[PDB]
Amino acid sequence: SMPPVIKIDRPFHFMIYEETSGMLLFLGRVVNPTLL
Amino acid sequence: SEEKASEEEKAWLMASRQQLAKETSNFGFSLLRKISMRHDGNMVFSPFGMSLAMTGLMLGATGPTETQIKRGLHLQALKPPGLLPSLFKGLRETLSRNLELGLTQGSFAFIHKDFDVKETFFNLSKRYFDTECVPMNFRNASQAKRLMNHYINKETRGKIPKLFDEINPETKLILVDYILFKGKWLTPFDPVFTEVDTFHLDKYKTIKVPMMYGAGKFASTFDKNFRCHVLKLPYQGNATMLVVLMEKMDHLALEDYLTTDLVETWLRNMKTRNMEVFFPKFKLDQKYEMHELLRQMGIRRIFSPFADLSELSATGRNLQVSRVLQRTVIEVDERGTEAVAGILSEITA
Repeated sequence: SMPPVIKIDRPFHFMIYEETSGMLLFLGRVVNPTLL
Repeated sequence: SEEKASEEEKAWLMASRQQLAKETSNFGFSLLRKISMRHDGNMVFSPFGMSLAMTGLMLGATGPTETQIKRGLHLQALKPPGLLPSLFKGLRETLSRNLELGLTQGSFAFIHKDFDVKETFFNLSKRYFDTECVPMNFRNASQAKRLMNHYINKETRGKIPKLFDEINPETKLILVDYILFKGKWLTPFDPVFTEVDTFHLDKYKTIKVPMMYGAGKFASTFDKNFRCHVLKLPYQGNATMLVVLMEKMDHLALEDYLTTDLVETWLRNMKTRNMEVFFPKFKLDQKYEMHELLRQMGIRRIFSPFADLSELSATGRNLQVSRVLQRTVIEVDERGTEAVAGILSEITA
């Protein structure tokens, strides 16, 4: 009776996949989103 | 009959393509591991594009030069010929079938004055990567820089305006591969709900960042071993972003345990539920000299005085790769994601 909440409020890893082939197009870590 | 020989072959192609996807992911995770040893902080790169770049080199090498590249990419053998073209044809098809994907890739060969390339390598590069050849004068370094940066700026649509910084005058050939991904979220975030929020840099420090907000059906799971949430943020065209969030501030560094099996385990344990998601906007721009890193992955001889690139050039002997540079830029947004990677390989005399 209270939906889950996921808050990406700390360093995280990301992966962009093309799901048909299964190819990992991009792979990364974000440790601070306010800068390059 | 006629089906028997082709039906067995389709099973084999299907198997081989799964094997290639798996190997490219693991190649990626190996790199992430190597890269992280020198660079703390934000990082981004393209495993797919990096391995296309290297297979471009590989076809061109022979002997220990070639076989070292196959090992580095995790390119293990397959069953029993001459069916490598069919494997690449199959990959293009799969990456072309869905018109909403928003993925384009391409390839350049920048060539030095009168440095004649072997015919079979030229052909293959067009057949496998649609490589475009452009004559060049690397002796006239400042001029070649401007001309090559124009070509990459065009194709990357303004997002990597200056891939090249310095030009080695002894350069005989440089191969650039690029990949462009324009993903739109399957359900975009409504920018009316983007708010400033607290991000935790570490256990003590924090910073304020724009957080995008969505509420609805999302697929996720919780790995109890690594103590992390994994979340799917789907794109149009059958692509997706996996996000892995550790619950505690590094502790068990995921980098060092990350494999195709771990990811497959997560994808198997996903469940879909109504939930609320806060997710920050970000731009990244990263640049990595792969030379020394690839050397650590066992790809040695391509960079040594004894490099054997005799399938790239008939006569030319004193050839070697001097630099492999990779530049990647990503922008995550309320509308989606836009990611560009450019990868260049300096072949020198």
